[PDB]
Amino acid sequence: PITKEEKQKVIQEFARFPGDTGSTEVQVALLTLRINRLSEHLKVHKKDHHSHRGLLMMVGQRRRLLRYLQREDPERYRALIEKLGIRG
Amino acid sequence: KRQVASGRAYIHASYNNTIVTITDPDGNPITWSSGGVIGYKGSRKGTPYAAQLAALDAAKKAMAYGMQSVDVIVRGTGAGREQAIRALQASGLQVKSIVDDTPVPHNGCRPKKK
Amino acid sequence: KAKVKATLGEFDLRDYRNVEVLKRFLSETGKILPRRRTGLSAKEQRILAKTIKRARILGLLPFTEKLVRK
Amino acid sequence: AVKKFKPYTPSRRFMTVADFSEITKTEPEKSLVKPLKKTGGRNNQGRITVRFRGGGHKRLYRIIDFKRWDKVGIPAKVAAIEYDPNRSARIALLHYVDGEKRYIIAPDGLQVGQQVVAGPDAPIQVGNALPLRFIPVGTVVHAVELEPKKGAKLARAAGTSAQIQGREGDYVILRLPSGELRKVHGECYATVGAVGNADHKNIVLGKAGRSRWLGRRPHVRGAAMNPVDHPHGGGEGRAPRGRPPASPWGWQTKGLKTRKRRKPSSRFIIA
Amino acid sequence: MRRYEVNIVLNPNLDQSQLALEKEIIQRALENYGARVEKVEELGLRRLAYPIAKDPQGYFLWYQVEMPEDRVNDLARELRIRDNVRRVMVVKSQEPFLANA
RNA sequence: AAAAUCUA
RNA sequence: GCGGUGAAAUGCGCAGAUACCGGGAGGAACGCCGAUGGCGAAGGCAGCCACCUGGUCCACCCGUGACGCUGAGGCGCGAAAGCGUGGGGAGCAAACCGGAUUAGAUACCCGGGUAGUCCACGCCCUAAACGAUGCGCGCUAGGUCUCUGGGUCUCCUGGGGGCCGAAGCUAACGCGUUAAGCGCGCCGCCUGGGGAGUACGGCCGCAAGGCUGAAACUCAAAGGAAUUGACGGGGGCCCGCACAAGCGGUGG
Ligand SMILES: [Mg+2]
Ligand SMILES: [Mg+2]
Ligand SMILES: [Mg+2]
Ligand SMILES: [Mg+2]
Ligand SMILES: [Mg+2]
Ligand SMILES: [Mg+2]
Ligand SMILES: [Mg+2]
Ligand SMILES: [Mg+2]
Ligand SMILES: [Mg+2]
Ligand SMILES: [Mg+2]
Ligand SMILES: [Mg+2]
Ligand SMILES: [Mg+2]
Ligand SMILES: [Mg+2]
Ligand SMILES: [Mg+2]
Ligand SMILES: [Mg+2]
Ligand SMILES: [Mg+2]
Ligand SMILES: [Mg+2]
Ligand SMILES: [Mg+2]
Ligand SMILES: [Mg+2]
Ligand SMILES: [Mg+2]
Ligand SMILES: [Mg+2]
Ligand SMILES: [Mg+2]
Ligand SMILES: [Mg+2]
Ligand SMILES: [Mg+2]
Ligand SMILES: [Mg+2]
Ligand SMILES: [Mg+2]
Ligand SMILES: [Mg+2]
Ligand SMILES: [Mg+2]
Ligand SMILES: [Mg+2]
Ligand SMILES: [Mg+2]
Ligand SMILES: [Mg+2]
Ligand SMILES: [Mg+2]
Ligand SMILES: [Mg+2]
Ligand SMILES: [Mg+2]
Ligand SMILES: [Mg+2]
Ligand SMILES: [Mg+2]
Ligand SMILES: [Mg+2]
Ligand SMILES: [Mg+2]
Ligand SMILES: [Mg+2]
Ligand SMILES: [Mg+2]
Ligand SMILES: [Mg+2]
Ligand SMILES: [Mg+2]
Ligand SMILES: [Mg+2]
Ligand SMILES: [Mg+2]
Ligand SMILES: [Mg+2]
Ligand SMILES: [Mg+2]
Ligand SMILES: [Mg+2]
Ligand SMILES: [Mg+2]
Ligand SMILES: [Mg+2]
Ligand SMILES: [Mg+2]
Ligand SMILES: [Mg+2]
Ligand SMILES: [Mg+2]
Ligand SMILES: [Mg+2]
Ligand SMILES: [Mg+2]
Ligand SMILES: [Mg+2]
Ligand SMILES: [Mg+2]
Ligand SMILES: [Mg+2]
Ligand SMILES: [Mg+2]
Ligand SMILES: [Mg+2]
Ligand SMILES: [Mg+2]
Ligand SMILES: [Mg+2]
Ligand SMILES: [Mg+2]
Ligand SMILES: [Mg+2]
Ligand SMILES: [Mg+2]
Ligand SMILES: [Mg+2]
Ligand SMILES: [Mg+2]
Ligand SMILES: [Mg+2]
Ligand SMILES: [Mg+2]
Ligand SMILES: [Mg+2]
Ligand SMILES: [Mg+2]
Ligand SMILES: [Mg+2]
Ligand SMILES: [Mg+2]
Ligand SMILES: [Mg+2]
Ligand SMILES: [Mg+2]
Ligand SMILES: [Mg+2]
Ligand SMILES: [Mg+2]
Ligand SMILES: [Mg+2]
Ligand SMILES: [Mg+2]
Ligand SMILES: [Mg+2]
Ligand SMILES: [Mg+2]
Ligand SMILES: [Mg+2]
Ligand SMILES: [Mg+2]
Repeated sequence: PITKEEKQKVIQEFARFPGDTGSTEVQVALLTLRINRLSEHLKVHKKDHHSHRGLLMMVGQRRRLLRYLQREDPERYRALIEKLGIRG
Repeated sequence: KRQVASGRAYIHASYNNTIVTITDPDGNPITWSSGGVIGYKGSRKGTPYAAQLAALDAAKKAMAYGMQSVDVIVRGTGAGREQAIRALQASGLQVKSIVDDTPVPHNGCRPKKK
Repeated sequence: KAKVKATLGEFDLRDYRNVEVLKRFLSETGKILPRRRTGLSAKEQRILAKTIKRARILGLLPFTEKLVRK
Repeated sequence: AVKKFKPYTPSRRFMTVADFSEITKTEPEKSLVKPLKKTGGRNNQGRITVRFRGGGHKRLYRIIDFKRWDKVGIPAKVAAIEYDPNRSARIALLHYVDGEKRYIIAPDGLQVGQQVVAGPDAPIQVGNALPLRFIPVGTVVHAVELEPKKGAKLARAAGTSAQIQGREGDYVILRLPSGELRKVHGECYATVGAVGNADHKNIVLGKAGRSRWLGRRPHVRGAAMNPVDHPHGGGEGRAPRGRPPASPWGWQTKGLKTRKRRKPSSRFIIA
Repeated sequence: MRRYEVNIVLNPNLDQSQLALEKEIIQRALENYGARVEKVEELGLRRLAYPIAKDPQGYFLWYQVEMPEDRVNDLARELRIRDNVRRVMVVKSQEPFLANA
């Protein structure tokens, strides 16, 4: 799977302060990594579909998080979407 | 082929007929028998009494080659499964040992209509 | 008659080469003996059998041996 | 797979053509000692010996190394994958580090810039080539020889392949593209893998002219002719066969083994 | 990097020279695909249950290496290439579970 | 292996 | 002689079959573990190995701070059978041929046997797609069996799988902390039987055919559970010159 070190390299970057292991953007990026890796996984395992369901659910979850973030404050959203490169 | 004291005896015991055969210790048969060699025809070939007569005839043929001892091996669950053994008891041949070796699949070949 | 577990003390059930331990589980037929006769737990019985199959592949354990006199 | 065409014209709604993706970019063939002139529509006496050949389109014959063993141990770089108007298969320009460039029939799944070699020492792996008695039994193979030191002649067409079933003395057993089983000498060289352009078969010529481009002339039915010119030449109102269907020269077409019986090579075949 | 136990059975009827000969090839493949060896053990000749390659006996090896998770497939394939090599079985190592505590 | 049917 | 069946025949076998041994080819499927068992949203999923990957649960009491639920259309999955292109083909087996049974037998039984069953990619998208029970949360007795996780463990505490059953509900049957109980939120859907999932329109599909979906008309019923009885080539116990064993009769 993904490496713990690789996880920390993300958590440290997206945290608003050290120890923020659960923030909105934190979870969004955290999920986005798995969305990307899983997406690439499907790019060679077209037959697999349950994993693909998991992908759909992950994308959905991320989109809900983006819902709350965009609704609360559009500026932090403005930064996060730009740093994760989504919506297009 | 030739004449030997020790040997083996196979029992092919199906439902519609039970047949048997004697063989050298290696695997190559000496002589054989069935319900048909007793003249019986049809379900009469699967009859346990017919298996008795078949085993007795097979033993009678084996004794001509000088056979005395034989390791026995059985297959199938026909209505004459045990009678082969029973006839081979007082056949005049040394029973020596009895072994089951019914071929059975680990689920692979799809069965017939039944 | 006899429960299989009581025969031996503590041992590795994941180990797939201790043939002297694993052999006492297949009877005079090679049949993977039922849990009600070996007297094991589910978690134990499962990985036991799973390592058993492994041991079968290596040529260590027999797949099916011919039954004796009957 | 194959490229297709929108029906902006009839006889084109079906016409398909292979995607030349595997070709590395090269219109110019290796203009070194590889191209060569080519011709012929009928035998040396001006008579025809094969019906319906002609027209066609000009072709430079690509000289191929079918006898790849004269450079034992010498490796080479898969320089290119080229087209060849003389065979179903694609070809491959390899640069031997010796300096000599040559051609080889392009095997399936052959990356450009691959390591490739020819010798009994060779790693059993796609592209390489070696004596049959060295290839592990049960392996794909193509461009196999026949008699040792006489060049490859078995399985040279697109998608073609043969499998090794077992060894026996100084001979080995092959399952040919015709499904035929056969003994072939152990010393015969052969290249490991399967021939590329597997998607060849799926092409549709689409229209008439496409045949002509390949040189294939129009083929007239025997039953369309006259009794002089052909057996079936009854012709009288789309008449049925005059019994039984047979060639313009006499021999019956459907079911008639033409292989000579007491051929010595018969002692090496099976089915 | 993952802990792996590797079991390899080989031809029971051949000289010691061919034995070490093939062992060498195993070592080669191992180092070639990044298999850093550890507690290796040579179980030696043993009597098999069913006849493998029409032979009731079989020689045994038992490596225990660590390597990147991927090529551990391909490595096995390399071991398959040699004809004299009979059985091959790589197993992902696990904690020795306890029975009859 | 055999027992097909029974006007309103 | 085999094979086969209720008994047989067709079939195969002195051109040497069946049964037995050794050598080899190829395909499909996973015995024992194995279970009232486990997983998944459904369809479904079983030899073992490795890689890749989803969902799920326990502990710590760490982080975010109502970010939740449902969800028309849209989008993806979707057994078997069937369709396309190219493979594969042992076993099984529609269709078809033969044998028997029969008044007939285009069947049940038997001997042969092709698509198909298998892999690659693509289409079809229905089902007794069944718990015939939409989803989410909460409150409402206990007993027992089992899968799994934690904790010093004949006990305590989470998460699934079955039976009996408090209250209560139900037309009865039966459900009942895995509600059909008491409540809320939201989607889907029903309005007598036949006509009919038919017709026309529209959309989809290579075709087969699928999604929406009527009316004229006709009937005075259709239907649900339960009671009673008769009835069964249903079961269990049991009886009578009913059979059997036996003596003489008519039918001539
Ligand atoms: Mg939302
Ligand atoms: Mg755009
Ligand atoms: Mg019979
Ligand atoms: Mg019978
Ligand atoms: Mg009988
Ligand atoms: Mg047999
Ligand atoms: Mg058989
Ligand atoms: Mg059959
Ligand atoms: Mg020149
Ligand atoms: Mg020139
Ligand atoms: Mg001339
Ligand atoms: Mg000339
Ligand atoms: Mg001239
Ligand atoms: Mg010209
Ligand atoms: Mg270059
Ligand atoms: Mg192979
Ligand atoms: Mg031509
Ligand atoms: Mg032509
Ligand atoms: Mg002429
Ligand atoms: Mg003329
Ligand atoms: Mg004519
Ligand atoms: Mg004419
Ligand atoms: Mg004639
Ligand atoms: Mg022929
Ligand atoms: Mg001729
Ligand atoms: Mg000739
Ligand atoms: Mg651990
Ligand atoms: Mg009638
Ligand atoms: Mg009637
Ligand atoms: Mg009536
Ligand atoms: Mg009437
Ligand atoms: Mg006939
Ligand atoms: Mg024979
Ligand atoms: Mg054999
Ligand atoms: Mg033997
Ligand atoms: Mg295979
Ligand atoms: Mg569900
Ligand atoms: Mg749910
Ligand atoms: Mg997981
Ligand atoms: Mg939802
Ligand atoms: Mg189907
Ligand atoms: Mg059709
Ligand atoms: Mg018939
Ligand atoms: Mg009748
Ligand atoms: Mg008839
Ligand atoms: Mg009549
Ligand atoms: Mg008739
Ligand atoms: Mg017909
Ligand atoms: Mg649907
Ligand atoms: Mg329904
Ligand atoms: Mg209904
Ligand atoms: Mg309880
Ligand atoms: Mg515990
Ligand atoms: Mg605790
Ligand atoms: Mg409790
Ligand atoms: Mg608690
Ligand atoms: Mg706790
Ligand atoms: Mg518990
Ligand atoms: Mg219940
Ligand atoms: Mg119930
Ligand atoms: Mg109940
Ligand atoms: Mg009460
Ligand atoms: Mg009340
Ligand atoms: Mg309860
Ligand atoms: Mg109505
Ligand atoms: Mg009606
Ligand atoms: Mg209606
Ligand atoms: Mg319809
Ligand atoms: Mg219509
Ligand atoms: Mg209209
Ligand atoms: Mg319209
Ligand atoms: Mg139809
Ligand atoms: Mg229909
Ligand atoms: Mg209406
Ligand atoms: Mg209307
Ligand atoms: Mg009723
Ligand atoms: Mg009487
Ligand atoms: Mg009397
Ligand atoms: Mg009288
Ligand atoms: Mg009288
Ligand atoms: Mg009278
Ligand atoms: Mg009278």
